[PDB]
Amino acid sequence: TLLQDQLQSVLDTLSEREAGVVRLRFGLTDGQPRTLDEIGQVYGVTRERIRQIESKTMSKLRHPSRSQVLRDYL
Amino acid sequence: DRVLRGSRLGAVSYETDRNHDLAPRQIARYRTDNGEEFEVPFADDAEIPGTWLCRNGMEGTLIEGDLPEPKKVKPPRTHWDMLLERRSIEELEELLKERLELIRSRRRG
DNA sequence: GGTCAGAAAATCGGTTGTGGTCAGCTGCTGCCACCGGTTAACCTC
Repeated sequence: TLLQDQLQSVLDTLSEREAGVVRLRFGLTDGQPRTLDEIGQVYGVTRERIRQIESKTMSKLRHPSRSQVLRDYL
Repeated sequence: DRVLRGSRLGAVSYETDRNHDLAPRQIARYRTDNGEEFEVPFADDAEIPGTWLCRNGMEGTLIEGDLPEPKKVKPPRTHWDMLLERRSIEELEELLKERLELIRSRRRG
């Protein structure tokens, strides 16, 4: 439960477009993930632009400056 | 002395019971022979069969008259048919008429 | 001794393209579970 709350906080530390992109990518709002072009359709840009945003956002989350609170949750 | 371990056949998850963003649900209605509705909440993306088992005791059919098909039911092993598989018509009718003649001569005199 | 103009970045975003890879789908491939017919073993008409 504390992991879910910390995940929500760190997910909300970044902006809403990439936030909802990650949420739709992993089903953190519904329990069902979407295709890349599905997320691109429901946002408004192409899926490759979506993939670039997703990859750089995944790197930003991977960075230790935001991985401090999730370093040892495993 | 004797301390064991064990578990029932089943695993346990840990989720949160949110009650808003559920799957879209179609509610289907069935009916038994004796006027017994059984409301069946399916998914909204779900095929609805015409028949469904209920707690009433039988397979209650749909409340629609759309699928009324009663066709495929028959008793495959009747004593008359398995008599016919071993005994011929003339032999059986001869036995029948002999017993009819016997009971005519018995009751009549 | 100012002055539009061009060259050349980068930056978000399409595009194409294409290549592959895999989820799955599904008709053969073949083996595997009841079903019962038959075939040599027991009791004495």
